[PDB]
Amino acid sequence: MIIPIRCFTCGKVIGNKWESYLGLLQAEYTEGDALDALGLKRYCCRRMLLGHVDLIEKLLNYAPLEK
Amino acid sequence: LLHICFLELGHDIAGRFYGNIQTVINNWLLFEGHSIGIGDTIADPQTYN
Amino acid sequence: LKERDYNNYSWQVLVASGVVEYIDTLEEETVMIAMSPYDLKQDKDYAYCTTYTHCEIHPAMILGVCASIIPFPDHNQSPRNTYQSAMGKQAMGVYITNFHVRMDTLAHVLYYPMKPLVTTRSMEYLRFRELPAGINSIVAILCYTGYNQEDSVILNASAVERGFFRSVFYRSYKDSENKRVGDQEENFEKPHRGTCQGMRNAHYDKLDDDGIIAPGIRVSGDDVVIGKTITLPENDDELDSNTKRFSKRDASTFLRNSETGIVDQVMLTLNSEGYKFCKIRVRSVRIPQIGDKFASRHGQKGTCGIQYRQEDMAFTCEGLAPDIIINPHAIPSRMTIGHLIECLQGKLGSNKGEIGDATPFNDAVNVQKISTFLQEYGYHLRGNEVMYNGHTGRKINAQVFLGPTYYQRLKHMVDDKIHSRARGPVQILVRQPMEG
Amino acid sequence: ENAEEISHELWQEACWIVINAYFDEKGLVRQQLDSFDEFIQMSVQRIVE
Amino acid sequence: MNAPPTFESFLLYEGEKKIIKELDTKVTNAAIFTINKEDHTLGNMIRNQLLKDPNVLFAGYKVPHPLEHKFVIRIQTTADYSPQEAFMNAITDLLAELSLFEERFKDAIKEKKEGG
Amino acid sequence: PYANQPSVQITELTDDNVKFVLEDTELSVANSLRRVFIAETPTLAIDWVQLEANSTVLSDEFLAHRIGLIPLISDDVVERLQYTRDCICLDFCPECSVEFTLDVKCSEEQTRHVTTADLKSSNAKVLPVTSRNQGEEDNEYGESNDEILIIKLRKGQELKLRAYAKKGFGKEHAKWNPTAGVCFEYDPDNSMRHTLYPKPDEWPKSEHTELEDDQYEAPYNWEAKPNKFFFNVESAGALKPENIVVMGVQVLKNKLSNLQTQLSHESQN
Amino acid sequence: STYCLLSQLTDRDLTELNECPLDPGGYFIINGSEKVLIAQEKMATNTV
Amino acid sequence: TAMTYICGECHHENEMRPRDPIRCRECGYRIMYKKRTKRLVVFDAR
Amino acid sequence: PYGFRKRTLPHFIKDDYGPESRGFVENSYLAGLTPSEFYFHAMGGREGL
Amino acid sequence: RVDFSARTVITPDPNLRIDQVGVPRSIAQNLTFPELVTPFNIDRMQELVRRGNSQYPGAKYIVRDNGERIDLRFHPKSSDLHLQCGYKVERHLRDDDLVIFNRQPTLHKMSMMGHRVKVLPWSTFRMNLSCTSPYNADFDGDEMNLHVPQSMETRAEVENIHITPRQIITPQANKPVMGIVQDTLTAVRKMTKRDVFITREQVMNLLMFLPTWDAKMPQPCILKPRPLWTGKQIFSLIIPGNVNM
RNA sequence: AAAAAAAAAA
Ligand SMILES: [Zn+2]
Ligand SMILES: [Zn+2]
Ligand SMILES: [Zn+2]
Repeated sequence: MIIPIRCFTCGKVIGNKWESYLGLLQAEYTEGDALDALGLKRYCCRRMLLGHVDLIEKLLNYAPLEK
Repeated sequence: LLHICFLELGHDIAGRFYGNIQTVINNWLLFEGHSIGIGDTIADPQTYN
Repeated sequence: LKERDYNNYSWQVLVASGVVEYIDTLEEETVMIAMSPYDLKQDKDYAYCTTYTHCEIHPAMILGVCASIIPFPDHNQSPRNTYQSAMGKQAMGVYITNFHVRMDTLAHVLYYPMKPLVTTRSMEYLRFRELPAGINSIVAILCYTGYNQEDSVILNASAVERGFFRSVFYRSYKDSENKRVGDQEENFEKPHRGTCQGMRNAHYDKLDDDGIIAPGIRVSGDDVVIGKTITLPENDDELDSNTKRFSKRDASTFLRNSETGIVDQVMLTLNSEGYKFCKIRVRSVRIPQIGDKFASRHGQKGTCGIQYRQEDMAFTCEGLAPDIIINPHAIPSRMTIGHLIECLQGKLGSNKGEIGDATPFNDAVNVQKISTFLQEYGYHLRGNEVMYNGHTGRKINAQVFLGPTYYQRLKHMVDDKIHSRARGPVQILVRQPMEG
Repeated sequence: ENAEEISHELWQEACWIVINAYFDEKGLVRQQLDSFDEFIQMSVQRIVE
Repeated sequence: MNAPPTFESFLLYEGEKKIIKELDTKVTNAAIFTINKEDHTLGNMIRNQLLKDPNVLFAGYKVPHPLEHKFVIRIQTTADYSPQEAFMNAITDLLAELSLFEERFKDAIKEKKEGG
Repeated sequence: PYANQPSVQITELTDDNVKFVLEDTELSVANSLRRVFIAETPTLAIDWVQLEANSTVLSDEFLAHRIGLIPLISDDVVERLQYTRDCICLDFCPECSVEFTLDVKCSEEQTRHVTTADLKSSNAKVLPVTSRNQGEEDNEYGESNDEILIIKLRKGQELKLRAYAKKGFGKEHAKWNPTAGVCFEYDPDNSMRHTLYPKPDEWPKSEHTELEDDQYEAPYNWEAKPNKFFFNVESAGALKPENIVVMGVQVLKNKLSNLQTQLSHESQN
Repeated sequence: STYCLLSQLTDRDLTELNECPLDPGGYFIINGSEKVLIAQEKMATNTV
Repeated sequence: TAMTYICGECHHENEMRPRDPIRCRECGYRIMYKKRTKRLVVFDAR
Repeated sequence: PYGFRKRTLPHFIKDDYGPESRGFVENSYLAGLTPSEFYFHAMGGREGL
Repeated sequence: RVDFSARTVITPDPNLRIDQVGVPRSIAQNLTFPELVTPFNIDRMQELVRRGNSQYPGAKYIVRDNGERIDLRFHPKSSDLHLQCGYKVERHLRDDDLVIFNRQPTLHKMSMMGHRVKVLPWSTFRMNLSCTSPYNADFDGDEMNLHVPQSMETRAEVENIHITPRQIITPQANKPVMGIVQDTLTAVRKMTKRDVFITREQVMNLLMFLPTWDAKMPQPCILKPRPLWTGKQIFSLIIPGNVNM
């Protein structure tokens, strides 16, 4: 539901490169140019961002149990 | 080979021979390696024609 | 149909326009249906038919829900497609978005659900993009120490320690009081040794004053989790009044023996009978280990033979340690070329940065086209890579095929299937061991 | 009149837009809800009449 | 539930000797050294430093099981040189070689940082 | 029968990556150096997690696993800190563990992105890697969110936690891995035929190659031995890559000296 | 369905009631248990 | 002791002795949840 | 078998005995199947189960 | 139904010999072997009942001559821990224990063997790959059973009849039922090729995985300029005795 | 605690 901290195959830190990936994707970039701008030159780190889903945004829409 | 090594040597020697094959072969396979791929499924274009 | 996304040109307008008709299976004997308009544009000298009445919108909709999830199902075997449809319902993932408030007896939630990089256009409408089940993982196809034989797989320990297929199993228990006017009375409170008869040997200190545990308390073994004490029947014997040392009996609900975890959610309400009704959800951590059942999207089921750390297994020239290794000998017998096409398209889409299309019966996707596009990205055109030994560092003599695929974990864990018994209960009739 | 004829890649895009509109309107569980509405509205009135 | 602890791959237990020496009886001047709680790294170093010695005729490591962190080395030499002395000279030469590696790497980092 | 005399040639050096060539050394040296850089190189990572408020949409163990993988700057700290088993302490001495705290309560209508910057440290030097990112005031990249996102919170959710970070290496757990992929390569022209190309024309050339355009494989040399190796060590942000090399060599000193000490102890029998 | 309380509700209205917007429904709730009715094959009646 | 729960839709701290019926005192809602405990339990970050 | 009236599928012609409507597959699994011969492979693969 | 039995999912283990089975630690702690008390091993059974069920290896019960059972779980009295000659101690399953290994459905005689227990940490059954042909196992979620003999004359019957190497040849078609399969057979095919020229270091690596070797290395096929062996020369060391074929 | 039904794995 959230981005992982590290690349599984690789160990590269990917937790800081998801909201920047979204911000690059929304303006005018494609996915490949956004991955190239983030420094993820290996496709092992690129597959962590190409197929990532953010299900915690749907989880945060629900009302919390404690006010 | 397995049948005649059972019949000529005995049960225990053949059973040890079974285990003596596989460890050496699997350790040699680390040096050699074996792999199938999508390139093995594609033949010559002349053969395809 | 490009402005029904704007306002109003719905599908019923398209049906009412006279271009789409509901043809049933009885009317199929009297109509003529084609694959494509390319069949319509054929010249009459070599035309297969000249009187066409209908045309298929897309043939790939002849599949169902769990059979359309296979990337390139036309390159695979039909019994293996049936196997993938059978174990497609046994995949692990986020089953629903409001699972935090739902109360299911058995549930599983993956940490990081992954949408498939190699996907069709059919899972856009099954909401598998929004609710996925499975993980894209780097796999190679080679033989490493013989532990992957007979459909077996070997995971990477460093990836699993980073969070590869680690999941949470939710288990729900429930209990209820009964205050019927003719019945024994039971109440929810913390049991006491001097007041309850036949108390089982458990740790009763974890319960609260109402006999119901608080969430966040770690439970393990045979810890008591719901405290219910039932009033004993009025067997007031006048021959000996000192024999009634207990007025209540323990009717508590206990944790399952071979499960440990943390109490996630605690629920009290009123049932249809108006009595108190408790429902508790306890979460447990399911780390992948040896023997856990994994499967592909092409019917390549198997179990984890062994785990290997990153320093003790194969690595490429780019230092890429794959997440998972499989047996090549499982490939030709199962007849899964679509798995190889999925791997090649996954490597191409991960190097390029695009979501791959795996729609069946599509002439725009070819093996040679994917090979030609993959050749431009500095890799081998058949997707082969040169790796090294993990223990020694020597180059592998045979080049190996590597790339990302989509693998799905299965619910047949070894923790839910291990059983051992020395001596235990016997039946009241035949004095034989139990069942289950 | 030939401008209304759909080309090949336009045919694949148009047919997937048709599939998108069909799944946007009808959905996946349309027959269950439709049979439930048939049972609730017309069938119960037919039983009591 | 049967998961072994993750610190057992490098930590000896109570009363567990690290190096166990067994005298081979098939040939002469041969020994087997068993080292626990390690992996292919140290055995590969010991072996590929021993193989440069012409005085040795047999030097070989083997891990019997990936789940058991333990490996054995069989060493047989000629009849003028102990296998234990051969292994001692091997680890001494390894220490000298990677000390040279450490100082050449330190000099390389110093010249690369000062050169800009 | 004596030791080798190897040589160094560093080609590229930056903050998180180093590229170098080793000359005149064995293949086991390079393979075990890669092994000790990945596995047995120690660093500091969060190990002991205590939660006092977890009213978010995530579980306790998922948040603990997410904060355990966060790299920490431990270049000058890991060589002095001892292990927990090697201390006479019991209640987490400052020479044994590093204390971190976090307490974020969201009271705004927008989403609060709790990142590593909210993880305060008792030690003045043991910090996350985002201290290198907060000093970039020339941010023409367009986005200032260069920090590792720990969790997102809505209004009414709070998170309070106390953590102790200990010393460990990647063989024990992958959260103590200091590198982010070590590239190792020998003989890029296949002069030794250690690997067998059925079609050498279909394979792209390596970056360390020495052949021209129309030549695809070097001529076979049976007398050739592995003595030239290319290494590209990329850091994950926890440690500097030359410091990763230095502590890997020091771990190799400790292991070989321990083997020598054990041999000298068992020799008197 | 048409007569249920979740008829033609938005995603925000379903989320405020702690319901999944992606949930298609199609099931009954009997004593808190989700029950699904399987369609049964049969012969076509009034057919020769 | 007379301890507390959270109402399903009020999200309100309702306190009672554990013999009262399960009912919110502000809106009358049969659904209540138990508060997370104050006991601190150690979690490993592996 | 002719499941329909002298047709295996409605996409063919009545009284057709050619290998496209018969069930012969002229393409490999690497090249991909047409939907009719994929359905015929489903016919073949159901019988083994 | 039987009492002393277990069942779990099987996983491959190539380095194990065929007459061995890998047993999980919790199964070996739960299942007990009822060993008699002898003067030959009085001290070992004494230290086993002193360790008890809390530590592995240990014991769970002492059954004495008159049928009285003494437990270890509920803090046993030290006066009850007396081991006279001829008593019964239900010890834990240690190494080299003969057990029955059976996969269901059992279609023939060869689908249940006798095996020697080797204790491995993980919670699956571990055995040799050549067991896959008589058991018809596929390692795709196969649940499979193990049984422990509770009398040592039955253990002698397991050793003399039910063991795997005594059941190599089927009487059904006078053929072996286990064989070299999968990538082991593929590398046997790829290793006996004439062009496979293998160095001193690689055959040196392959040497220690032959425990029946007589520590007499062969003279190489190639002596100058580089000492090289071949695949048939090193498969020759694997084959014992006088074999002509 | 029994029995019945359903869902599955081999
Ligand atoms: Zn990576
Ligand atoms: Zn300390
Ligand atoms: Zn309320």
